[PDB]
Amino acid sequence: PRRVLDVEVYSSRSKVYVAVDGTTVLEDEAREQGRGIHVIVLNQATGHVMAKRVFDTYSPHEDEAMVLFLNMVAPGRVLICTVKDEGSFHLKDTAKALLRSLGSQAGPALGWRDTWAFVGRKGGPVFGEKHSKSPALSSWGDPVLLKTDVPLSSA
Ligand SMILES: CC(=O)N[C@H]1[C@@H](Oc2ccc([N+](=O)[O-])cc2)O[C@H](CO)[C@@H](O)[C@@H]1O
Repeated sequence: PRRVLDVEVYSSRSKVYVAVDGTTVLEDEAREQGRGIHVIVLNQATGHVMAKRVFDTYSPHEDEAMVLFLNMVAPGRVLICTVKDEGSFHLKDTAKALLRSLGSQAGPALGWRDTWAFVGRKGGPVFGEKHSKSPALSSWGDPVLLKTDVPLSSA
């Protein structure tokens, strides 16, 4: 609304979405597309979407692309991450260390078919995070819907 953004972030086996101030900026419910970690970067004064990516970190090399991308994001941006299906198999140590450095608690621990939603300032702090661990190899984490108020910059 004013000096705040209302952000909603959904992570699940079959669907991700992100809404900012009641507007859907990401929605992917397609079968067999969009696996991995979805990353949205917002301008920290307006909430406008600066970048939207998906890294299929179930597959090799995509976490390296994610690291290169995230390292170019400015510290003040709002960073949103959400998993569709599976984002951990090839989320390797450099990517996990990068998520840890953002203050993410669940990202560095992401496991097989876990669901994960994250909203934070690139240079810290984290504003909201949710995580559900998959209970079995044949299962997924529970869908998570994170609703977070994000402060906006001004002056
Ligand atoms: C057909 C299917 O259901 N494929 C799915 C399966 O792929 C695999 C393939 C092999 C193994 N295995 O035997 O270790 C596990 C998951 O899981 C992936 C991660 O959730 C999905 O992206 C694929 O869409």
